[PDB]
Amino acid sequence: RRGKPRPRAGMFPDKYRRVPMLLKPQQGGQQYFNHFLIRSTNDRLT
Amino acid sequence: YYWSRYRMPTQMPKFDGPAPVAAPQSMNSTKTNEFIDPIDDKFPMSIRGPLVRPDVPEDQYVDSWYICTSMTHHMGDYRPWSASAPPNAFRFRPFNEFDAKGREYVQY
Amino acid sequence: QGAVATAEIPAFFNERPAWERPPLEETLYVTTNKERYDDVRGGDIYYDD
Amino acid sequence: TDRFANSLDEYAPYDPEKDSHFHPIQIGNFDEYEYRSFLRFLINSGELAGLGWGPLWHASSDFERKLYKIGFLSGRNPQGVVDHYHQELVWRYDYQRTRQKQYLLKRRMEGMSRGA
Amino acid sequence: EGLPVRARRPIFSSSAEQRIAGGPQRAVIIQYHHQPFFNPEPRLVKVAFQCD
Amino acid sequence: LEPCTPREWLQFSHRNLAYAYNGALRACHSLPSMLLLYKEMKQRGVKVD
Amino acid sequence: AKRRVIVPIHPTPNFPAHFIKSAFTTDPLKEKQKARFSSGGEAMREVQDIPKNLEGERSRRDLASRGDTEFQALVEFIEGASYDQLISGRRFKKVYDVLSENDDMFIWLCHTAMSVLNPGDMRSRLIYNHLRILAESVASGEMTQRTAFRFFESAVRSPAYREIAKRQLEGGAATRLAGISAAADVMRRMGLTRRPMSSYFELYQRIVERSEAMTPWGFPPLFQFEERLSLEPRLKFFSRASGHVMTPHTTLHGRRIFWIPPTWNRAGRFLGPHVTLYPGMTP
Amino acid sequence: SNTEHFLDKYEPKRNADTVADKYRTTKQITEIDKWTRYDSARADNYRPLSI
Amino acid sequence: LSRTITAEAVGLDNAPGHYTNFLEWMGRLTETRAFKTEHALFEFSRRKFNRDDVRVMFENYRLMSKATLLADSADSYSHFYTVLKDFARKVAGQIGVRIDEAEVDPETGIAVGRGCADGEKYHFTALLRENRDHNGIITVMGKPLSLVLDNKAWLMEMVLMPFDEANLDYRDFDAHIVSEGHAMPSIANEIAAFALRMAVANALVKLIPLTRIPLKKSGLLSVDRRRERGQFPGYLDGKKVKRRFAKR
Amino acid sequence: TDRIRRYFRELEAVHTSGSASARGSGGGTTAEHKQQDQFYSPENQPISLHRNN
Amino acid sequence: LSPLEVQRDVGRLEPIPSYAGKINADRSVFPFQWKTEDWYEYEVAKVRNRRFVFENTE
Repeated sequence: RRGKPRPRAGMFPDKYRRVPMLLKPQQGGQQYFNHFLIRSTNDRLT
Repeated sequence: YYWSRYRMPTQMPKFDGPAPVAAPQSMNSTKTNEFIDPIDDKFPMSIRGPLVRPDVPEDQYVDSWYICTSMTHHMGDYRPWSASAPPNAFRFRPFNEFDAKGREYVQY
Repeated sequence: QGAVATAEIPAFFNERPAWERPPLEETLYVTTNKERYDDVRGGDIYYDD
Repeated sequence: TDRFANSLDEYAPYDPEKDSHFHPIQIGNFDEYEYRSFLRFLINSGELAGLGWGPLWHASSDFERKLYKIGFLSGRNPQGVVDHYHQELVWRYDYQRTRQKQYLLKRRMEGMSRGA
Repeated sequence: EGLPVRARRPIFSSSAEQRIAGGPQRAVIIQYHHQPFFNPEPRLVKVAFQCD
Repeated sequence: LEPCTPREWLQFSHRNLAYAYNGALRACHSLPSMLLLYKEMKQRGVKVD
Repeated sequence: AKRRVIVPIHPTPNFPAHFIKSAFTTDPLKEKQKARFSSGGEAMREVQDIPKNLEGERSRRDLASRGDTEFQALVEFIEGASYDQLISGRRFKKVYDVLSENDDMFIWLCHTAMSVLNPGDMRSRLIYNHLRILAESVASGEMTQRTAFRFFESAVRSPAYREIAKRQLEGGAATRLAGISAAADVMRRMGLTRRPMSSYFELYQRIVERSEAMTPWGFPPLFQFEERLSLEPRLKFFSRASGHVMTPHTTLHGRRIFWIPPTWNRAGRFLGPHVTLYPGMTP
Repeated sequence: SNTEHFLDKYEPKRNADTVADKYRTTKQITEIDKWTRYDSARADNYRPLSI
Repeated sequence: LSRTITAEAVGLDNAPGHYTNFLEWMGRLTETRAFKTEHALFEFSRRKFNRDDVRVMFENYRLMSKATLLADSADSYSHFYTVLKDFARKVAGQIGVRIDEAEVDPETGIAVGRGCADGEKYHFTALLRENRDHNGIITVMGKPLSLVLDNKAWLMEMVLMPFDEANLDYRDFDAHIVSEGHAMPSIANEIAAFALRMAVANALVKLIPLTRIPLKKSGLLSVDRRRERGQFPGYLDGKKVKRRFAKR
Repeated sequence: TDRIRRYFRELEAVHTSGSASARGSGGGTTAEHKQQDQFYSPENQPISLHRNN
Repeated sequence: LSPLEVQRDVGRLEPIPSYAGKINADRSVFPFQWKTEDWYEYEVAKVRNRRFVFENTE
């Protein structure tokens, strides 16, 4: 800050500390799971 | 006198004896808080909870003047959440049908 | 114990029950509440004469 | 940033019926048939002309998904359809090619574990 | 529901702003909604008049 | 556990209690010890699976 | 040098003597030092650890109706889950201290079982009585663990002991079963624990954990037992215990149990522990 | 049980039920609430004539 | 039981110290009730539990009468077992997501969710109903979603998302969203969009209860707490920038 | 040692997914497990949990 | 089936909600859509009139 060196990055509280774990990253595409499961089972039988 | 009011009604407890268990006492370089309880903050949160004060509806709490802390406006007494709502209220509620917003827009 | 709050209220709420105290004090005893003239190191600065 | 700079200042309402002697015909948005044929044209014929994803085709999702999503965005309005076809480039939240990739991969590696 | 009640029979006229009230008649409560959001002010009671 | 505080009301549901009771059901090796648990989960309203 | 002149204050109806000498000092090189701590009845009874004396009828009545303290401590910890209280690290400390009251006694016994090659046959009434007596003397503080251990190994067993040991052992290490069954037996027949199993369990457990340690059954002579310098409580041998830039100025700012809560003179911008500044939305 | 359910037949016998719960849970009414110093000090819910 | 039975069918032994018999007996008591109680108390001493185990222990305690205590203080152990039972069962030995019922107005078939961002700036409330005619539309403050978020696709897809994660068709649903926060001429920007998404999603869960499981996993229902820093005179721009510093 | 660990972790992994033939409406996994765990998550099949991909 | 008639619990069979395919669709009822001018006039008017009340009524 004043006439002193800026701290190293890890010396600060987490930038995303207030954003819940589910959000980083978003897991989206839940719609496709079932589809790809049935798909893989049918495949197996083939 | 006008100061006759401000006499001590009872005898104050003497300070007879040593520091209480696990008091802050300070050696060479020691960062010391008289304020923070030594034993109960050092306790892990997963066990005790994030709670500072008993978990109860906040209408029973008032933010104190001049002290940073809260107090009960009925001193020391507590009513559990179950006594705020009607008997057997789902997610204690005025009524079980909807939440706040739901009640309001249904009403609308 | 110590005092949380203080209020001026008439003495007939709590006063030593009639059978504990000496008989009629108004008639048989002349009592003045007064202050000690000396310095008192401890105790009450008002005594009953 | 403005879409409208070349638009007229009018702000005044107009009815074909009272304001002209011609017979009014009413045009709507595309319905799903029109809409489908159209979007198919823009995308696929676009690519064939080399105006679209090309070698990057695995980045954007498949036709169906696009059709459905552009459907929602535009509301089937033709100007809107054109425009969101373009804006499709920047879609952040589409997960499909991701999970499809993931699946294809896992199946390949099960094939390599059945081979070995 | 099921409670015997004497309700002032509402009388319907177009000619009347607001509403018209009439003499009490015997009726049973069909349903009564307590929750302020099912039964806004002024409160209502669905009732079955015994007469007709 | 019956919820006490709102925070607990958020961990609670009948449909999930189903899972719990199913676990406690697969545990028991004899039918008669099961019929008790089932009687309970039937009585206290619980979504059944 | 313009030395500050402080006028002494005399006791007052609201300003008693001890208050004065504790809260006021006339020597102004002693201002602004730090805070001092004291105790009254219960915190003093804890700290000072004055063992009560047996006395006339009330003390014996209180010995009689005493009941189980180990269960009481636990109840009082658990009760912090009641809606109107918190969960206390002090209640847990008291719990802990009652669970471990004996503790080191067990520790001692471990050493007699595992730390001694060839302690004779430990089933025979003789060596058994040695062990019994020494144990009862480690408990009740009559002897130091060091002294009791050095007693135990130097206790009298049988004439020409080594030469009889050459008729059983090669390198002089007997089998440890008799020793453990003995050392559990003593603690059971001595009244050492309120609940019977605890003796056996603790003695067994403490051995099983040490089994995995490098050179498990040997110990440095100085750290093995009570001596002037000791090991830190994690490393003791059979023991039960085996922003970031702004944080020093933050301090108070977490969820913090307090002792004395801060006041407006001593803390400028702090709002109290309960305060949630960046609240989330919850149903 | 009011109506006998058809699954009553297979309900286990009371042998080795020494744990029997209906009797473990049952409390004397004296045990349910304590009279505290708060209760001695309790205000009146009606408005008093003269205190 | 089999083990016990043979152990006592064999009896005493010719081993010198009755060695295999102390083996036997010492082993046997490892599976005893009291031993397990002890193991629990030991793990307890080491702080291996959490709050919930405590409240579980608590309500296990509350269930006893004074008489139950008096009967189980006899063994000097078993009451520790009554209390610690489930903690013990835990040491020596999981609800996924909350599945509710539906909150819906019986008459209007409308459900009501609420999203938010910056705790202040954006509060929205989604009214959601199901359209049997398959023409759905979404509307914000009485205006078509297209115009409100202003044709920027990357904003509107956010509002589309919960219909995807629930594996549903958007055309079967009508939504109108209400602004309860700071109103502004334009709410089109990503933060407000985020809020909108959260709103619609919470509505959808109220309407289709099981749909709550995928949504939650995809982190729609999750609320982030973030705010602009409060205004403040100390900083130049009023927020983050400290004033100029000069060496004396 | 770690080699062994990994070999036998991936092996029974391939017998969780490779045992799926009649698993589609088969007994091998609970109905409630069909309910909760059949969704993409950090332990199941995350997209990437890490920055700089 | 409309999305409200679909059985989404693998484990349970649930009574179809009585509003399922019943409530019909008209822009007039819902979703709410409106002209702006009327919205302005509504709002302003609703602020102006807070104090116009007859408390005492027959």
